[PDB]
Amino acid sequence: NAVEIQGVSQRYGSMTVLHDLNLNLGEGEVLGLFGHNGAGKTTSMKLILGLLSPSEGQVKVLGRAPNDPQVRRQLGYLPENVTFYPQLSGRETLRHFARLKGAALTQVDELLEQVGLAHAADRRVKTYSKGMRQRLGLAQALLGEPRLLLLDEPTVGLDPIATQDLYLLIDRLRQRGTSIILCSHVLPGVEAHINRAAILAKGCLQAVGSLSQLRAEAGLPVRIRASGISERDSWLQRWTDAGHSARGLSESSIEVVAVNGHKLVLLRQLLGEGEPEDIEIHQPSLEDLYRYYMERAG
Amino acid sequence: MNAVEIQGVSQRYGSMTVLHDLNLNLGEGEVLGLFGHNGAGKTTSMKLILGLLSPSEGQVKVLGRAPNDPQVRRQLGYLPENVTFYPQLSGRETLRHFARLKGAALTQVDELLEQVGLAHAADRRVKTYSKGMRQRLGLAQALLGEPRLLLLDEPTVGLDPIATQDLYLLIDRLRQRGTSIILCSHVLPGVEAHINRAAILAKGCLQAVGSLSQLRAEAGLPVRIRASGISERDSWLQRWTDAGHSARGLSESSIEVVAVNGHKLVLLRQLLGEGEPEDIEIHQPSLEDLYRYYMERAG
Amino acid sequence: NQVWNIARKELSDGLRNRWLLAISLLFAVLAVGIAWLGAAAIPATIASLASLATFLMPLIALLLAYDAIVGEDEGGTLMLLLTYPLGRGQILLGKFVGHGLILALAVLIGFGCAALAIALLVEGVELGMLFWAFGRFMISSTLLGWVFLAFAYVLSGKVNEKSSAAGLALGVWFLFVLVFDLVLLALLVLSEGKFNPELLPWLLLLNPTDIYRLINLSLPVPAAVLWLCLLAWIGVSLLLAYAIFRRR
Amino acid sequence: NQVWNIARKELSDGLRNRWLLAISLLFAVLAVGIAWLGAAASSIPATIASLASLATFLMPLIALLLAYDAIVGEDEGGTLMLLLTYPLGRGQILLGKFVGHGLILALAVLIGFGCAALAIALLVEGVELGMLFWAFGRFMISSTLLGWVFLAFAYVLSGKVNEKSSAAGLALGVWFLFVLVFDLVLLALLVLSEGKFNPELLPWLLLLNPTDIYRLINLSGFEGSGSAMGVLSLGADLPVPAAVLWLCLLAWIGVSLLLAYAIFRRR
Amino acid sequence: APQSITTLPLQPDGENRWRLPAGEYQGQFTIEQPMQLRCEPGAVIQSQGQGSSLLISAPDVLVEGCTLYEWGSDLTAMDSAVFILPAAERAQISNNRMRGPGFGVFVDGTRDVQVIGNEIDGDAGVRSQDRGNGIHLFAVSGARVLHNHVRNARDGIYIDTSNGNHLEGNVIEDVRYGVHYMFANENSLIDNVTRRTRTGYALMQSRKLTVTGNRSEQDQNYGILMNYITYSTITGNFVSDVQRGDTGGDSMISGGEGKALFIYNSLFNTIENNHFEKSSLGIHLTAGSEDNRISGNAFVGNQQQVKYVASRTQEWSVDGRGNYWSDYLGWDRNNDGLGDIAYEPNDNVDRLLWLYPQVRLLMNSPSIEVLRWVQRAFPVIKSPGVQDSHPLMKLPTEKLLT
Ligand SMILES: [Mg+2]
Repeated sequence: NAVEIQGVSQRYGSMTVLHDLNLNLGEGEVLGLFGHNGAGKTTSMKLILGLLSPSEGQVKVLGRAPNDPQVRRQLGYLPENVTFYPQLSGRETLRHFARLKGAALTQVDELLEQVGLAHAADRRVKTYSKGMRQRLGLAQALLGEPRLLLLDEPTVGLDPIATQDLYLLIDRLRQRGTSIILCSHVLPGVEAHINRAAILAKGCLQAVGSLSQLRAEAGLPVRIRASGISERDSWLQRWTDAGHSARGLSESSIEVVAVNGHKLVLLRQLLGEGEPEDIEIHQPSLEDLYRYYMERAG
Repeated sequence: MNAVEIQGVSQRYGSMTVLHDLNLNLGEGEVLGLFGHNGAGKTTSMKLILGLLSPSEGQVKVLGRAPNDPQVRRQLGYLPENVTFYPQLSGRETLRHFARLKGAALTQVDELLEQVGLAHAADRRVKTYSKGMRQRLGLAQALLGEPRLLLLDEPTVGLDPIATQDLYLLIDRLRQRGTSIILCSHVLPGVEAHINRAAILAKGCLQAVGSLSQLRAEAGLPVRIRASGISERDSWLQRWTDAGHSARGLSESSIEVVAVNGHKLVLLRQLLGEGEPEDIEIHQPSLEDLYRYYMERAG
Repeated sequence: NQVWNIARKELSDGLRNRWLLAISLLFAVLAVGIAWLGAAAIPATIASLASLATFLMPLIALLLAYDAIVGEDEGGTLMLLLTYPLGRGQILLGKFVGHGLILALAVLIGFGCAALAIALLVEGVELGMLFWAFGRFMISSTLLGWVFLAFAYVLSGKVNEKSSAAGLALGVWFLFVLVFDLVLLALLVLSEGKFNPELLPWLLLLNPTDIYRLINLSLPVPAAVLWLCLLAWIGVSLLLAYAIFRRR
Repeated sequence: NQVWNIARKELSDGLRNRWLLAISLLFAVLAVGIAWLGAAASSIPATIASLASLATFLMPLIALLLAYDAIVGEDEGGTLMLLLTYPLGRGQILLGKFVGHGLILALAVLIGFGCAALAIALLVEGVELGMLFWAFGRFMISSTLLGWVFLAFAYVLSGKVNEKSSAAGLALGVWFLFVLVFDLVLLALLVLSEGKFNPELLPWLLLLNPTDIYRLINLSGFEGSGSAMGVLSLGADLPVPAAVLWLCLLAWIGVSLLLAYAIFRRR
Repeated sequence: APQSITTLPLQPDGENRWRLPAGEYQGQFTIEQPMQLRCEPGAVIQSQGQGSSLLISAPDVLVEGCTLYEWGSDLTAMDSAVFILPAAERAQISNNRMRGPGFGVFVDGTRDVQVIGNEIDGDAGVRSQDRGNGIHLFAVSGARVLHNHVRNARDGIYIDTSNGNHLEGNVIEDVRYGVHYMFANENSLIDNVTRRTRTGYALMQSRKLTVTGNRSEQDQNYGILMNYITYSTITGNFVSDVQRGDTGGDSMISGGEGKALFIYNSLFNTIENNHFEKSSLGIHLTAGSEDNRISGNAFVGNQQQVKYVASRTQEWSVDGRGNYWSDYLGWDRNNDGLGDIAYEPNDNVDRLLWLYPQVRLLMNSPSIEVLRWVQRAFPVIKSPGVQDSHPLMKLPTEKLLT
């Protein structure tokens, strides 16, 4: 129960840019905020970090004040795009944040090998790529046993080998008891590692809870994609019956949106009898869940 | 009438041959995805489609011509990565300026501004734009005139998945009109629904080119047979061990089998008949683990 | 022609530069404030205006075009523009037309209000000589600015970052205004046995700021060579800038 | 303490600025050159008025090159929003930057006026070492204070502005206004009025310019002539002693640092 | 060569006083008796062009009202119009008209001679190298020469080794030198006006003399040239618009750019209350001529005020009062007549121009405009010049323009 935002109706400029979000976050859950880059997502991101005052509402980060200096040793925040200090080194930058956060200086060597930045340490940050600074930006976030991470688009501009390795670092931190908030926009792929999503739009927090909780709260068309089929154009005429918008993208690249009452027996219409090769059943994913919840806000 | 016929190029700078025996052949309507590192594997071949470089020991043939003929680039869109335009200029004025260079009609700038969705932010400065707002601006100059070949170097970085799915809707409108495009992306999940033929290449050579069914048939990767509520977990764990398949002990009455996808047709026959199940999902090997396998296949 | 289609950008981008409009207002106020203290208090006040436009018209030209080539490379538009139907010559010559008409207007706000401050504060200035002595002044101040435009295209194409382009544009401004003539004076007062002082009226021809003043101070050479040598400073350095721009 | 932990960064980040090390070696190669030309000509009140004018053109320049991107250089660099989520305040990442950039100016003028003193004691034979140490000790502990004014000036124009390319325009504007425009505005007010505007108010406008309070401290005993001073010849009409001129130099720090903190508190 | 008694003089009074009637005469004439001869205005005593026309050898002669014409031109045999012998002491030459190509009034060895109110038109065709002197004075003590009018002679009023004599109120126009002085110790000259002259006042090697109230209007290349004058006094002189030119002969001077005052090896002299107006050079101070009282002048309108090619300091203010400078951009807080800041008329780059004339091409450069500001900011590179503490704020010579 680390982050407990309750009843915050946050305004500035008499705009009321955030309205009545009740965002509880557990002690091991990996939350994901998925709002736009408007005043919806980043105001709640600024509020958890304690650099904003919550107008008409309490914020209990780690059961204490959001701006108290004892809880800021237990936070780690990866910002959006950070060219840190272009004349400083790799180690001396990370040594500088170790003295600020009060962490041990022996942690700085074992974070530059936990994150793969031992080959390019002790070099200038102006000689770093965009992906290398994210490796540096993660390295200060894991500093001084952080009980609450906060990653704001942690894997943009990053190699997919390093992206897959970053989430295994994230899944290591979930078992240790450190709640992580992914303020991200790279939504295909991130739903394999979060625990509860939180889609918010126009200030109001629309939906919250796990992925199975979101599909129970929102009936979505289950997507049935299929390529390499013995038939070519039959599925675009046979499978338009029960609200199935059968659409292809090649001679056989047919996606099928079943109405989730036929989620077990339309596969019996295909794989029970019928000869396909590349069968692909998805669930209602993150994006179509995100697409349904944004249009509900209008 | 293939759009891009890369016929045996060997690109080199010093002793480093930064591109070794690449041989691509892009069709007249395909959506091809170049995936690789940020370094000189992808970004030299992307510069070689354009007239920015020259084939050191090969040749390239864009639209049946050399890539530096001016009649080619009058019908060749391009959107680069991380471009920030002229920040003191305007949104409508920059696209009015790029229309004057490409030989496009000035009446085409008003449809292209609203097709990418920039009418709310046109006649405002480019310095007060987002990262995602500039990407819609840089897309809209790539559609200037009637382009026959695009090169969308990372079009979805910093974009909301409404506008990302809107972008591929513009792609599927474009490739059905007869405009074969090229993706040079790093973000792999989400793009595989519209890639007509992937083109994963590592640092040295060209690793793999084919359709998504053509890669998974060649590169043997496990399919993901994940079920829930068949009868119980252990009551149908027996069929995968008897037929020889790696099966996982999932949560409760739920069965995950990372099968070898050869028997996965006949593994799904007798599973489905007695099977009740509440919620399954069969995942083929994606673009990501295919890229993960082909990276480890070459170093 | 696409040499004008990229020139209309540089007018629209140059006239919204906040750094230029601050200096061009300060150039236009100081051109009145020199002309105010030269009439109430004509070759004596047009020479002090020549020392003003030797300070600021190289500085105005280097403020415009230090980020012409490398500012588009850091912005990413330079690699995009070469994939358009555009040669590398038409980008450079089109920027030279676009940045050229900016400081061809900055002397019309600079000296257009300075020559008005002379024709209305002398009361008997004999304006038939004024509009020819300022016609030789406004034309030669543009040609001085067009040299440093071509000097800025040389230093932009060589560097790879926008921060080190201003470190060279400050270095070109220091060297060609007030370091080349200080080592001309140091060759006089510290060397006398091996320095012929008759060679020094010819050594001003290696400096476009010096050729700018010699056609506002009217000399072993005539006037017509100095006009053809000021235009020669444009033509070599633009050809040098195109040779550097073809090696990016 | 957290004020030193962020001072140790700026002490190790400003010294890697190659633009800093050029114009702090330029301050060193000019302070030796003025004191050698002051030794070859003899001219004692001219070598004080030339060193105090050298540190008028350069110690605001080294201070404004250091600290123009102290607040907005971290804001547009992304690392300022990160720093507020560390156990810090906005008063500690400003006073720490003032201590961190202040020890550079305390070291950039100890190299400059340090070699200026060794180019007199090793050059002028038989000079009074007591008068040399006191006059050049007064140059050391007052060119830091002039530097710390323009350091605190740069924190005012960094917290108020929001772009580093536009912050350099204001830092160039403050360097032009206080050094060589206020000396020319006061000159043109005295020339065009022929000294008959105000015979009692005009020396008090020197206290509204910290470069002129800096010049009035070092030219206290070394007055000599009048044309070796210029517009600093109005200091004879100031009835304040020399100790108040020290206190108006510290008051130029503390008002423009509390203004620098109140601007940064609503950043 | 006849005598003055060989004419027809009608005596008005029998006390050696004569009156010559109207009518022309011919030839040279000689005065050997103390005859106070006057003349009617139609007494055109025209010689034929040879010899001294009116030689005077007797003391106490009041020559008055003659009109002399066309004497000789042998400057070596000294063909004058009025020759006055050393034995002709206390001669008065009052209100006479002379026109002829040689010496006008050649006196030598005389005492208390009075040359008053004459109009001496020298020549029109000779090249200002053989026109002869206007009022030549050769070692005379007492010579009261007052309010004459010398025009188009050679070197004006030449004076050689004459000790005590006054030159009061005489106008000298279009001559080579205005007033020439050669070894005239303890002299004096008041209120003279010199116009359009290749040197207004030649002061060569003459000590202890008083030069007061004199005027120089539009002379060429040398306003007041002082060579080797000691313990002198220069009070109230008005030197205006010394334009450039050349003397044409280059005998004792050289060509100049136009100097209102040229001090050459003059050690001690008081130069006060003058007015040097609209010249190219206000004052040229040579290196040998140092440490003299120069205070209270008005250096207005000059293109360059002081030329002092040296590195020695030169204070220009005795008793705390200095000079008025037109380009003095200074203030006056405590309301006295004096300025508050001192005025250096010369930079270091203003003396590189004198040493090297090729710096005139660089004189409009920004680096020179930087170097003019670097001297005003850094006084260590300021060479010790010709400054004056407390310069004047207003014009002190409000009466000399009248
Ligand atoms: Mg006074």
